[PDB]
Amino acid sequence: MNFFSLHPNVYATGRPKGLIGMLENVWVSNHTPGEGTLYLISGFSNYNGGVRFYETFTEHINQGGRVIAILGGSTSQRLSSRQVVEELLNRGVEVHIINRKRILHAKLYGTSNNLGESLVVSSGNFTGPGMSQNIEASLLLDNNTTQSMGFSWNDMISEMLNQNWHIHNMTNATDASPGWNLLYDERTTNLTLDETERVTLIVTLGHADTARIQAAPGTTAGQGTQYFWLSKDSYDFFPPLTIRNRRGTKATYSSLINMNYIDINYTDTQCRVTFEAENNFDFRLGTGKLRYTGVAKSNDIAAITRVGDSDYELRIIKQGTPEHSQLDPYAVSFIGNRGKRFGYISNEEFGRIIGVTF
Amino acid sequence: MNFFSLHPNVYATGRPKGLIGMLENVWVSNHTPGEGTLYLISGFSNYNGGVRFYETFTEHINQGGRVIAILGGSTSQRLSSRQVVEELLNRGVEVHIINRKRILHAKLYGTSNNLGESLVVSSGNFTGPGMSQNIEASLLLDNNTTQSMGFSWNDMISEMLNQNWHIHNMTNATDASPGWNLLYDERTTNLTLDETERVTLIVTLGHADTARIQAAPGTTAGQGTQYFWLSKDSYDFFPPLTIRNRRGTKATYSSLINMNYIDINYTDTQCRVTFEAENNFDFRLGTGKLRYTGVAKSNDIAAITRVGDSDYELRIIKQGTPEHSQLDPYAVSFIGNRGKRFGYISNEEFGRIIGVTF
Repeated sequence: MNFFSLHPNVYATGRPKGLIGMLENVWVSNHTPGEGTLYLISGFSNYNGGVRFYETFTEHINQGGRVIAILGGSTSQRLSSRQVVEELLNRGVEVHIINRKRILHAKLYGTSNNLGESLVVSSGNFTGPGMSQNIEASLLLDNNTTQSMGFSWNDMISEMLNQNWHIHNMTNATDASPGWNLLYDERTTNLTLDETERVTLIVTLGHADTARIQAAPGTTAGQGTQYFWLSKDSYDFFPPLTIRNRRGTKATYSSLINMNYIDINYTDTQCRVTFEAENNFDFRLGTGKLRYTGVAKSNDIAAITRVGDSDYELRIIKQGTPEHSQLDPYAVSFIGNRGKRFGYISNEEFGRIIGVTF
Repeated sequence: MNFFSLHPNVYATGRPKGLIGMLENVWVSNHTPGEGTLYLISGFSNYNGGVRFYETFTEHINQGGRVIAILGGSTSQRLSSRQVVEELLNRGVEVHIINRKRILHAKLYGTSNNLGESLVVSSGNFTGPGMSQNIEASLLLDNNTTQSMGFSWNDMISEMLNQNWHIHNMTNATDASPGWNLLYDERTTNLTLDETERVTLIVTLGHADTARIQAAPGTTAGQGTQYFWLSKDSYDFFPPLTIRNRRGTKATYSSLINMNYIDINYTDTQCRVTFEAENNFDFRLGTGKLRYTGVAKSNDIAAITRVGDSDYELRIIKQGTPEHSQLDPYAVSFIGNRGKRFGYISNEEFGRIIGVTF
């Protein structure tokens, strides 16, 4: 069967609700690890664009499969990052970088094996924004439809490799490989946060989020892991999630960020945001600094405002207050199964609503 | 039948070789003017992105159909131009601009008519580069495929307009509409021509191109409209083609450029480049300044080198010469029945073939 999605959460004809969902179909739900070849073609790429799938690629390759990535690169434009490429190569992905005045602009993903070809054509790059909040269209075609059309990955990739283009095969790259100069460094960011990044995440809180916050100081009810559970698809809202779990543990990808907890007048400069890549793909924010403080309870909202690449402010928006009534409608998308919702709002307008100039 | 293309001329499952071909299909070959609705959704748009299809839309609207365009806008990023939006509005197109921090990034085109829904999903924006030399993937789904999978334009568009996005309806807008601030002016360009634009078009010349150049001075054989017929899809190689013919013999779209005719040491500051939108969707260069000069013959090559946004150099590369033997293989795309070919080469590579530093 074939599927179409316009994400985030706008329109979908079936089960897959966006690019992540389409790739989950072709690379997870309808794929056997180790069979054939996974393909990813994307003009732009960054680290958080791949966190959902690095483990997928690793198991596929560990089970005898191949992964081929063809990504854009440039000395004068930020297309694909060193970080994403480092990571793909380290998993055994075969990575080719195309350098061309008119860029590789295509975004195509899928698989080829003995059974047939699957194909996802998208507007979404293999980037955090492509996988998250950009308004993106994606179309998945199944084996029967690609067969009837005559589509072949092998034939297409063979043609791409015979155009005279400047294509750098980075598989087995060393430090000397000139392909590195086509890849930008995610750690290089502008002095001030771009206007497009100046947003606040609004999320409703539940009993998991707040039990240990409400717990009387020092009581056992307050003990244990204290997280705010955030949306599964927050790839674009956080810096590169490059901090990894210890060997032998479930795979996670994290960043340390500055979290200015406004309600207790305290900045945690080691606040951890974590993507759980071998559980249920949740984002979780380590909010242990709020343990026992009482600052939040179920049905309150957390407003997490991004003010720098890695700088954030957290405010509790208390239920039954005017601010909560104006912000609760912005949490439009459901997370999990107990009524949690989230969404984003500009900092400009969040501010307007709470009385703050950012 | 469904079709897939990776353009320019890389891979294709079927007759359509690129996005223009796909759009020709859904909007022209399999369409009755005035029946139902044509749809265009594109994050980025510019004037040359639309020249192939402005008359198509005009005819469709004149025969009682609708065209709906939803385009990206931004005060700080060159998303959609004032020029393309004005042109679409002038034809009766209903244009909507989305202002969102995470932008409208989708590119999807098609129709809803009596036969059902047709859908093209692409990487290619409604821009010169998207329609020409960017490496773009495009997928066209026929009425049976869209019906089976459950895709509906009206349901999708309805959802898009109920997201609480900042969408500016530009139809019958005041000049005070905030929407206007979300468009950029295509007349404004970089201080210097970007490296990505620094390219030369190579074209083989035939009898029609040179008859009047070879004609004896003052004879009727040298009179009449004098053109080089250049290419078929050079939408990104020229400036916005916003000079129109009223009705003409047929609709055309032109720009005045500076053409330095290197072989006669003369710069024409009013050289007209013209795209013919009615007959065969061709680019022609007005080379009347060469009439009766003898500087070119059939089987010679013309090289047109872009050296600024509106500045070009023309050189005749004489057959039999080593430069001609070296440049000839760059002319890889056939135009018309008679052997004419054209293609692009970087100014850097061209400079090195002809011993010139650009």
